[PDB]
Amino acid sequence: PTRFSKTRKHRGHVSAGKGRVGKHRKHPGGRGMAGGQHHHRTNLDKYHPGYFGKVGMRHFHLLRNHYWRPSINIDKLWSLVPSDVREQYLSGQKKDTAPVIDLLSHGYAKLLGKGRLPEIPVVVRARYVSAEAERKVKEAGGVVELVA
Amino acid sequence: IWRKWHVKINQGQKRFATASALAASAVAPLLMARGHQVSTVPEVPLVVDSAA
Amino acid sequence: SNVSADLIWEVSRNYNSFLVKQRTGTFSRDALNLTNQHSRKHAGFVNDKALGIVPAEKGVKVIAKKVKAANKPASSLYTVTYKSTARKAYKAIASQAAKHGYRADLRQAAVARASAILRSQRPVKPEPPKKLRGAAARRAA
Amino acid sequence: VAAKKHVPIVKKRTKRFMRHQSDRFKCLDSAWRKPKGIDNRVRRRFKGNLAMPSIGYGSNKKTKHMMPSGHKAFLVHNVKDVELLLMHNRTYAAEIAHNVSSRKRIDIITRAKQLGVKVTNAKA
Amino acid sequence: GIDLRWKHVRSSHRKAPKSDNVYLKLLVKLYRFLARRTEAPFNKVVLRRLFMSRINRPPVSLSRIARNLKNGNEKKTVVVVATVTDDNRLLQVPKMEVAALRFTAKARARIEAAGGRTLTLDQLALEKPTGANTLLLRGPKNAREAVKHFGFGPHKHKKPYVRSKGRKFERARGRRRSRGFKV
RNA sequence: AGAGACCGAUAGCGCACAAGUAGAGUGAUCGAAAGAUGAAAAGCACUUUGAAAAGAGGGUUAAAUAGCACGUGAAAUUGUUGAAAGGGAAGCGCUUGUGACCAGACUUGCGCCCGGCGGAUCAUCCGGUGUUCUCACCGGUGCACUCCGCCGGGCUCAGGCCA
RNA sequence: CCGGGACCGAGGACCGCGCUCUGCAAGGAUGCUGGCGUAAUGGUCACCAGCGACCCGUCUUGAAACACGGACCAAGGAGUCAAGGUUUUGCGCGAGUGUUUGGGUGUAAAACCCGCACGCGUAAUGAAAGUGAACGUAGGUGAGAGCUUCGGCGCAUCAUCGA
RNA sequence: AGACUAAUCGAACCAUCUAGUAGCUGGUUACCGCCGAAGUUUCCCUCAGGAUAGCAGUGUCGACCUUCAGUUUUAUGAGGU
RNA sequence: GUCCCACCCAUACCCCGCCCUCAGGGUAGAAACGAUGCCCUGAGGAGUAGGCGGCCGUGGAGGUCAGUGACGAAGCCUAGG
Ligand SMILES: [Mg+2]
Ligand SMILES: [Mg+2]
Ligand SMILES: [Mg+2]
Ligand SMILES: [Mg+2]
Ligand SMILES: [Mg+2]
Ligand SMILES: [Mg+2]
Ligand SMILES: [Mg+2]
Ligand SMILES: [Mg+2]
Ligand SMILES: [Mg+2]
Ligand SMILES: [Mg+2]
Ligand SMILES: [Mg+2]
Ligand SMILES: [Mg+2]
Ligand SMILES: [Mg+2]
Ligand SMILES: [Mg+2]
Ligand SMILES: [Mg+2]
Ligand SMILES: [Mg+2]
Ligand SMILES: [Mg+2]
Ligand SMILES: [Mg+2]
Ligand SMILES: [Mg+2]
Ligand SMILES: [Mg+2]
Ligand SMILES: [Mg+2]
Ligand SMILES: [Mg+2]
Ligand SMILES: [Mg+2]
Ligand SMILES: [Mg+2]
Ligand SMILES: [Mg+2]
Ligand SMILES: [Mg+2]
Ligand SMILES: [Mg+2]
Ligand SMILES: [Mg+2]
Ligand SMILES: [Mg+2]
Ligand SMILES: [Mg+2]
Ligand SMILES: [Mg+2]
Ligand SMILES: [Mg+2]
Ligand SMILES: [Mg+2]
Ligand SMILES: [Mg+2]
Ligand SMILES: [Mg+2]
Ligand SMILES: [Mg+2]
Ligand SMILES: [Mg+2]
Ligand SMILES: [Mg+2]
Ligand SMILES: [Mg+2]
Ligand SMILES: [Mg+2]
Ligand SMILES: [Mg+2]
Ligand SMILES: [Mg+2]
Ligand SMILES: [Mg+2]
Ligand SMILES: [Mg+2]
Ligand SMILES: [Mg+2]
Ligand SMILES: [Mg+2]
Ligand SMILES: [Mg+2]
Ligand SMILES: [Mg+2]
Ligand SMILES: [Mg+2]
Ligand SMILES: [Mg+2]
Ligand SMILES: [Mg+2]
Ligand SMILES: [Mg+2]
Ligand SMILES: [Mg+2]
Ligand SMILES: [Mg+2]
Ligand SMILES: [Mg+2]
Repeated sequence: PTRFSKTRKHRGHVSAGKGRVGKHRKHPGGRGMAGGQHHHRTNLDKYHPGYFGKVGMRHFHLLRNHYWRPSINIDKLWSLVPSDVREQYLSGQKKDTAPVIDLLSHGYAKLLGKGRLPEIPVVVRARYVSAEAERKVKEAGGVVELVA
Repeated sequence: IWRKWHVKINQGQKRFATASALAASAVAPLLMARGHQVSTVPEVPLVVDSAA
Repeated sequence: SNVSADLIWEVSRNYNSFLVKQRTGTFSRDALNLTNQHSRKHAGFVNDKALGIVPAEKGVKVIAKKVKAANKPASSLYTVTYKSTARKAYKAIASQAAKHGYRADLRQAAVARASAILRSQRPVKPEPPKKLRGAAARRAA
Repeated sequence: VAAKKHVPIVKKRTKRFMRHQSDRFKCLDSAWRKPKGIDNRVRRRFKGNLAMPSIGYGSNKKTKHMMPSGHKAFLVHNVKDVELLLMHNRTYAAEIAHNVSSRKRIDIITRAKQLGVKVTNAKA
Repeated sequence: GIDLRWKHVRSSHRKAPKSDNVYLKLLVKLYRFLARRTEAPFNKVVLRRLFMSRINRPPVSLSRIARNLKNGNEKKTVVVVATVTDDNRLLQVPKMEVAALRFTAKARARIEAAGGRTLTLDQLALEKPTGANTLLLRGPKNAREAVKHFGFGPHKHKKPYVRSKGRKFERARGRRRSRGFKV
């Protein structure tokens, strides 16, 4: 919408808000990244500290599928089971049956452990598992088994 | 010719607005305030007994 | 519920089909609006209780709103015609608007509107002929 | 009829605020324009030159927009519009649009005579 | 001449909401009347909080409510002029009374499942006009992505604008003495 | 072949017209301007002045204030008529004066009393109908001191401008 | 304590403070009287008179300048659009969010409906192999709106010591 | 003789790349209201130009903490005109 | 050269009227309100480069005035309001 913008309020005012002494010429200072080391150093050092240089070794023909392993913490583990069954377990009426959660079917590969876990035995099948996640699941009565 | 002609709006807001319009269709004062001539209609949610 | 007179006023505050806006003031051509002004107090079509005055062939015609049948517009108007006497119509309108707490604040406007219509139904006197001031010399010839 | 009692009307100015240097060139209209020159004498308010419009010339809020008779103009187009002035005959005055036919002009005048509304331009 | 440093200085706080919601306009009318004719400072504070923009009304969670529902506050009424959001981490939700601008569908479901009631600012004004036996709450103001970039500079430990992250993007000179200096 | 929140004759393709035409250059190439009388030509018979072109009459048309220099016909610039000023510029701002021309307002309203005249029923009451369910309307009843208009007289009140 | 003169009259039922207290000069002008009711008051335009008044636009410390452009009139004539960022305002949903690459349907370039994947977010850190977030009611101390049984509990945020 | 090569020669004419780039001249279109500057610091083959800090506006939030001051007084230090 | 009276006038100072900006208050058992309204009180007003707000005009699109018009739409002229 051009009916309300600052260019309409400049009609009748010479220089259109760009100043008299500095006349808004074509390209003062250069185009793009010009002057990175010569006259734009103060900007490229107050901001963007680290623009220039080489760090680390290089990798030829990287395939990102080799490095696919999304992770899930332990405090969201109970959120995988549906709500209706979940409330039955949390209420505590089963007392003799345990759920088996398959992380791969939900799209996860590594089970990290960050929060707390209620005292209900569970069975987790994961490709990877952390040491603290193994300990926390073990103290709740459950067991974790690798599945690949 | 490659300026932006069409726009994209959320389906949730589309359904919100069409439901608001449906709700506003049952208020008789708004019908008059929109310029309609409804001084001789029996019921404002007009329904016909499947004669058509 | 989700709808009320205040909400309808909120929706129709800025623009409606009855609005007549121009320089030096704004007016409304609404049937249920006395004094033909645009205000929440005088907006008949939004309030639950409202009054309206229409000139008849001989006297005044008074319409009011029945709160019980808002959703049925064909039978939502209480109409009555007064064509007996000016004072009797004044008394009937004033009692109709200020005896049971049905918009007692519109009593003065309702009576004034009836007074104006009755004043406007009398025969008009003939205006006296115009005179000339500077063209008298021209018209002397 | 006569209008309501009101305070006397004062204008604070009558001249028209002509545009600078519009009396010497025919390509410039007389409508006022703000001079933006860096060394303009009017913009610098030199003594003995044209004045400049300011908000301090405004009129009283009580008597704003009202003609010397005491009424306020109201533009009408047919006989249905003039009936809107039923309740305002001591404060407002009617004004017939310029494109209204001659036959409808006398209908408007006739109805306004019944309602007592003053008409500014009726002798035609 | 009068020799003043400031003249015609405006106010610094909002005096009316910039939104044009009709229901919000009604709510402002209600609390403007209550604040005008009531001695409770709670009404004036709520009135001011109705003007605020969205970034000044961050969401609060069920967990944050349960945090403040301890040490003898289990019987008070929670007032939050914002949206209320369910937390997936909290497994058992206590019993509470909540008056909020709006609730999420799942938060509303879990509150009434636990045995609570979800109120509305108008019913709140109808039941507790003076706000007695209530506690007001706010969300985390600085928990926003845009705030991490504020005041960037050397020795500030802020977040820079980079189109991606990796060993080829930034780092290098000025971030390790192995290539020149460090910040 | 079908369409448009596009342009509307200095715009839109260079071209709405006998336009890649007229025209320029040895040549490769460059390249314009120009739409609209009226519904229908009904496009002025004839007389007179004049060598002629033209003019004055007289004709057609709703209109010739549409006559093939044709719808509407602005400004720069010019002619006639009317008014005014001018001792090496003119124009402009504030404030009176003289001359020309002009918009408003005003021309009464209200009430009361007395008399005249025409009237047609006022309060009341009961039957029906609506309603904000307690107020209204309609049907009949009234009977001169009620109500309702007209005229003449009187009285009070207020209403233009300058002092 | 007594004279003389000038300019001004905002407000529009009562309420207040007071006094010399059947009232008043005390929170803002009323009373009496005259001429005229039209060019009389008032307004526009032209001219004479008193005082004032250097040509605009622009660069510049400095322009009326012996600094540049401008004979006159009509039409045209200059911060736009796309992709990608960023902060702020409004709106929807909310630990999730995004229908429109595509399919179904249709009064057909509109409107309506559908889903697998995918993008961003929910976890960081190292060059890399790799590893991967609770001693405590998710901590202690000093300020903090608000609430409170008056003892205290203490959001947001700021500072500081720890995990 | 840097002479002549279609009025063109210290490198002919026509079309295209091409709306070639410019730290350099010129221009940049209605009204009212409120606030209101700088020619100085550091770096640059930098000195007719840029980035950086300063001066300015707008949008706010937390107080209403009571907080502060281009100032005076009292006590107590430094200086080499 | 020194001293002493009276008097003249700035957009400066004092009092009053009006306009705008900013700031502080009052207005629902609603006889109520362009609540973006109305009423009461106080202070202030210069400005290039520049910033923000409010309003006025031109060509088109949706809705609405059951809008005007051959008994004359649009356009143009006019020391007439
Ligand atoms: Mg400027
Ligand atoms: Mg310039
Ligand atoms: Mg610059
Ligand atoms: Mg004027
Ligand atoms: Mg200057
Ligand atoms: Mg001043
Ligand atoms: Mg090295
Ligand atoms: Mg032409
Ligand atoms: Mg052409
Ligand atoms: Mg052409
Ligand atoms: Mg033509
Ligand atoms: Mg002839
Ligand atoms: Mg001949
Ligand atoms: Mg004609
Ligand atoms: Mg013609
Ligand atoms: Mg010609
Ligand atoms: Mg012609
Ligand atoms: Mg001319
Ligand atoms: Mg002269
Ligand atoms: Mg001179
Ligand atoms: Mg009879
Ligand atoms: Mg009878
Ligand atoms: Mg009867
Ligand atoms: Mg009889
Ligand atoms: Mg006097
Ligand atoms: Mg007199
Ligand atoms: Mg005169
Ligand atoms: Mg002089
Ligand atoms: Mg110089
Ligand atoms: Mg100059
Ligand atoms: Mg010189
Ligand atoms: Mg030059
Ligand atoms: Mg020249
Ligand atoms: Mg033009
Ligand atoms: Mg973008
Ligand atoms: Mg997803
Ligand atoms: Mg504490
Ligand atoms: Mg406190
Ligand atoms: Mg030589
Ligand atoms: Mg030659
Ligand atoms: Mg060439
Ligand atoms: Mg260019
Ligand atoms: Mg070029
Ligand atoms: Mg200032
Ligand atoms: Mg160098
Ligand atoms: Mg220069
Ligand atoms: Mg203190
Ligand atoms: Mg020394
Ligand atoms: Mg020394
Ligand atoms: Mg206020
Ligand atoms: Mg100013
Ligand atoms: Mg338009
Ligand atoms: Mg266009
Ligand atoms: Mg018609
Ligand atoms: Mg016309």
